[PDB]
Amino acid sequence: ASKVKQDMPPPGGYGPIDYKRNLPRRGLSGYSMFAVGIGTLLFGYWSMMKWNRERRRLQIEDFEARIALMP
Amino acid sequence: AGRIASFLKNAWAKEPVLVASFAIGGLAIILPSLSPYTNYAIRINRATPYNYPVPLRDDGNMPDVPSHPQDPQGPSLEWLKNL
Ligand SMILES: CCCCCCCC/C=C\CCCCCCCC(=O)O[C@H](COC(=O)CCCCCCC/C=C/CCCCCCCC)COP(=O)(O)OCCN
Repeated sequence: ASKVKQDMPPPGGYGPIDYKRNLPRRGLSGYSMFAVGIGTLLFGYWSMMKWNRERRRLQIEDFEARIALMP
Repeated sequence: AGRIASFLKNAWAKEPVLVASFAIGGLAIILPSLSPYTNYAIRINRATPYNYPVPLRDDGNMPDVPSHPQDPQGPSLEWLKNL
């Protein structure tokens, strides 16, 4: 006298299954990104300004060495 | 006063690339005319000795011309090393 055994869902039911789209925001604001970009640009401009002025002075020194050696 | 603001808003909403290009180009045009460092750049370019400085024949009444490179007379580059 064996009872019926068959593939059935568990008593109660199965757990919920997600189906809706899940695309989070995961980002900053436009103002923040623009601000960081401009800040990086300004820092780079300042550094290159100092470096290029120093390079101009070094080139002047090299040219003076050449001038002293020319005669 | 009110039309230009709406036009700029529409342009920023629709063509941000063109707005950025026009802003950057306008800044490139205007800013050099309002900067005190343009004269300094001209002076730096003038300070570079590409050719030999030919000496002058001492005629006897040129006080401002130096007789030695280390003499106090002549152009000074002290403004440059502090820049
Ligand atoms: C003052 C200095 C100017 C000179 C420097 C400029 C540097 C280079 C930039 C110019 C390069 C040539 C650009 C070509 C012009 C494009 C004209 C055009 O036809 O654009 C239209 C669109 O219309 C427009 O012209 C865009 C809006 C208006 C132009 C952009 C804004 C104008 C200037 C804004 C910046 C000014 C200063 C910033 C203000 C700061 C806030 C106070 C294209 O649309 P479609 O191809 O038909 O699209 C089809 C698909 N839907």
